Amino acid sequence: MDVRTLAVGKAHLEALLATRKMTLEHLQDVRHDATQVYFDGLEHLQNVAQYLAIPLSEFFVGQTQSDLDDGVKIARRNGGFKREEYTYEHLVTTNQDPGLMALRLDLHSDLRLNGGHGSREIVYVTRGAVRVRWVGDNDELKEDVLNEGDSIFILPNVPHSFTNHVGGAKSEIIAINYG
Amino acid sequence: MDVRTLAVGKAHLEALLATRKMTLEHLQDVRHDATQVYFDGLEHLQNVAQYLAIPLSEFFVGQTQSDLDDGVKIARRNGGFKREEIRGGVHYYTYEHLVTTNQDPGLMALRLDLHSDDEQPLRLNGGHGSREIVYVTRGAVRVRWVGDNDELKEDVLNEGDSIFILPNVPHSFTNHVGGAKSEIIAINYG
Amino acid sequence: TLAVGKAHLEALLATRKMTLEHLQDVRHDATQVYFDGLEHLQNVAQYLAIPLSEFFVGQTQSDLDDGVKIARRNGGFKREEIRGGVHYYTYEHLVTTNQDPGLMALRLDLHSDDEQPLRLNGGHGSREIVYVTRGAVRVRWVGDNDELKEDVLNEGDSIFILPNVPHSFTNHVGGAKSEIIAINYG
Amino acid sequence: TLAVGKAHLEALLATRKMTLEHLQDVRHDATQVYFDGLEHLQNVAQYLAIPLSEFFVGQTQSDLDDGVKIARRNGGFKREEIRGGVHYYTYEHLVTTNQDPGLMALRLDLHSDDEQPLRLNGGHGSREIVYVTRGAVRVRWVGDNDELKEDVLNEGDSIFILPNVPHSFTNHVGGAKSEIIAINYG
Ligand SMILES: C[C@H](O)CP(=O)(O)O
Ligand SMILES: C[C@H](O)CP(=O)(O)O
Ligand SMILES: [Fe+3]
Ligand SMILES: [Fe+3]
Ligand SMILES: [Fe+3]
Ligand SMILES: [Fe+3]
Repeated sequence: MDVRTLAVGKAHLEALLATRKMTLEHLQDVRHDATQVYFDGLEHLQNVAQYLAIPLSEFFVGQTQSDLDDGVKIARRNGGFKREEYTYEHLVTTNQDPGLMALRLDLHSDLRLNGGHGSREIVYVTRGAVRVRWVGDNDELKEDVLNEGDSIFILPNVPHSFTNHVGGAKSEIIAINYG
Repeated sequence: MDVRTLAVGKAHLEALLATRKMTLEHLQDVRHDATQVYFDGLEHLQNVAQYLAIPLSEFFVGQTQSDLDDGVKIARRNGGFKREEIRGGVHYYTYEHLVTTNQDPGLMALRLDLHSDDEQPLRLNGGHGSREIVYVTRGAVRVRWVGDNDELKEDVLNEGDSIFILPNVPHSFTNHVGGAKSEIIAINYG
Repeated sequence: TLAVGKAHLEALLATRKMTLEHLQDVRHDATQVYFDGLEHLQNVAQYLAIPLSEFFVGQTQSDLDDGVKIARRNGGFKREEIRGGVHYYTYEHLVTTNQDPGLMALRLDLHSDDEQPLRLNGGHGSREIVYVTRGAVRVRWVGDNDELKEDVLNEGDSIFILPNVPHSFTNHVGGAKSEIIAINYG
Repeated sequence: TLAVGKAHLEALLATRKMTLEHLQDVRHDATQVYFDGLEHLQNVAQYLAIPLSEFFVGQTQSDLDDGVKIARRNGGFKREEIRGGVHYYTYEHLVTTNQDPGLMALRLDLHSDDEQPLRLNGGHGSREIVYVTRGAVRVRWVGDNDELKEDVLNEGDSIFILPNVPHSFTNHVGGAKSEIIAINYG
């Protein structure tokens, strides 16, 4: 089977139209049914976005089906994505907050700073002793040590690095990027 | 041409991927260019959205190109959308769009002629999410709205007067005089 | 003596997983919690690690009457504006409300024109939309690469202005004095 | 005497197209504008039609040092939680900062289990993610159509919780006491 068409939730499209004081009838020739409005591919949708002066993104907001189960989502140790770089392991991830990236890390250690990022970040040390380095004010390098149970908050776009303090003793941290 | 095909900005996709600590290579089955990544149709994209655990919408957030020219956009009288509004078989308003822009879709600026008055039945709306400010450019305007404890309230606005309306407060503007047709400007936003 | 809405303070406390009892040195009543002035409140803001501002968000009493507020022509603030000794505008407030301090709605008479020197502003954080109610308006603004641009707006025409774009409205004709509405917001 | 940052006040004034001069009876210096206590400030808030909160937004001083803040085990607030008359949790604050009051990071010991009665909370505005650092955790929550649901989380498992979803974490094994990390935010 094959579909030539793009589907958009009708209720949603109508609601967008009403923000511009319009109704379906003010669109072109579009077929609709009881739940869906159909387009001849992306380019057709873009034109309609231009006409309504609304970013394309808006036409899908809400239209992906929640990955939750009864208001909640659960992940398991090793159940998701996992990779060597650090050893990164995804914790629970959800389409109900794409801005949220929760990680577990093993540190393999010893300088390789990142470039900072748009997310705020909080890190908690679950095991061992962690060397943290970051670029402070006036681009001066700073450092400190975090022990099991200690935590740190990091402002957006502050460059940073976590390594083992001891060397050989391999530590574990949790990192939550969000907002 | 290929109407099925879906394009997604590469830089954006890459950035999304790096939020999940991935790269394009982890999507084995996609063509890309220098600027674009392409998908075989919607179903392909949905699968990828699942895999990355991100709503389909995310792939386009930010990607729309500004309709401004040098930080500004200009509209002309009658240059845009325009329409009559009839509520219960009562001709109520003529809506005219003022400037509209994709840089603030939440902004709806209107010019209105009023056609109804006290001889017609009342046709409130159901309020709306937007805040609203209205200015009277011409004539004398009857404004009615549902206040506290669902009690109906009313007042009259004259040329140069103005009113702010909290979200979801139901309201109606009509001519005070009846026959004398008034004009207002309405700005919905936020 | 400082009063803070109890429901609000409690709600803030619960964000830090606390309750009133964890502030040992405060009297409360059914609706209000009381402090020994600002300095006492600042210490508590420190303790909760919350900006002082938060303790008042929502607490100013609405200036609306039944979900609405009304202003009258000439009823509010009004003022002349003179830039470099050039009479440029007459600003008149339209309705203003503490339920959206970010909203500044104005009516303006234009006094300047092309015979006067140009007096741009520095742009501003607010988005702005302008509608011409009367006459013909010369609009100038700094575009991309800091290049000056210009156009003319007639009765009924409108314009949207991105934040921090510097701009100026003047009469196109000179002597013929125009009127516009300007809405700054968000 | 109340102090308000001059630059901030000026900026607020310019949103209403005003300047300091338009304030009846205020002293200023180079950095500060001064009021005769809160009531004076409230009147000015009325005059400008701006909530009182606005006069402090931004004005709390950052608790960060070089873009970062660090907390230590037991270094901050800590407390027992008793619901009905069942010892349920030991809350410990992790790093907290006035640069994101919406962020509440916690470490918890669990004391209750299936022999105790169930003590759900009422959900909350924050999103929440929880990670199990130690033991085995019984998690119960109110799902769709108000139906109670349950599952078990083991060391290293995690869970996301939508706003205002009511929930409870207890020990799966009575007596074996588990530990979790909870991050409320946004
Ligand atoms: C002037 C009114 O607010 C227009 P409506 O919101 O009823 O579409
Ligand atoms: C309508 C104009 O934008 C007024 P200004 O911003 O120059 O105060
Ligand atoms: Fe990181
Ligand atoms: Fe309206
Ligand atoms: Fe302006
Ligand atoms: Fe909770």
